Amino acid sequence: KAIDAATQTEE
Amino acid sequence: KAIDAATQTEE
Amino acid sequence: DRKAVIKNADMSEEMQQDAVDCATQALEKYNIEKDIAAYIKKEFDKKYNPTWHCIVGRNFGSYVTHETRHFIYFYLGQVAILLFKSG
Amino acid sequence: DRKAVIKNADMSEEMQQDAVDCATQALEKYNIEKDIAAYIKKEFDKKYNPTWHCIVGRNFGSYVTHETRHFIYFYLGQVAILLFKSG
Repeated sequence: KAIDAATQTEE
Repeated sequence: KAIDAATQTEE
Repeated sequence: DRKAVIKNADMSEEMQQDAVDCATQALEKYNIEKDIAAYIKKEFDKKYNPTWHCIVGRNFGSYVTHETRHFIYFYLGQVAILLFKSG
Repeated sequence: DRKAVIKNADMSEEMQQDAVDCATQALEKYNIEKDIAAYIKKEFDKKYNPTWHCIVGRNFGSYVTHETRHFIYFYLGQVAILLFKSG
């Protein structure tokens, strides 16, 4: 099973 | 076939 | 417009060009790096089959394992873009 | 020492702790982000089986597709670390 994930740094 | 790769930003 | 500088590629010329084009569309539409990355990833999943992963940023290093012929690392303007399929 | 702040995890508590520990070892040894990333990736390949990918940096966004229960995104001090297995 696979899931999309997004991340974004604070800076 | 799989290859390791490294990257580094200039800044 | 923005200057494309391909730094490291394991990828056909055509697909490298599609990567630059997709990133240019993404930057035209979005300002936030994760949204830029999402546009590129999703377009590459459609054009070149899943499963792609994309990182967009001005300061990062990476160590990844990619499928042969499915890796590019390039700048478009001042932002660096890593796009690859996993091995 | 450095403050760990887990931002988003799909991962067992034990494995999250091993991620923080590995990143702390990596930062003790290396200053360059790609080398930090390489240490973490390689250790996770050994501890938790291949195939892991790691991004380390102060400015980036990402959009990736990961195996369930094999994803963490966290800060250790001022550096952000993304570590995952692909789906």
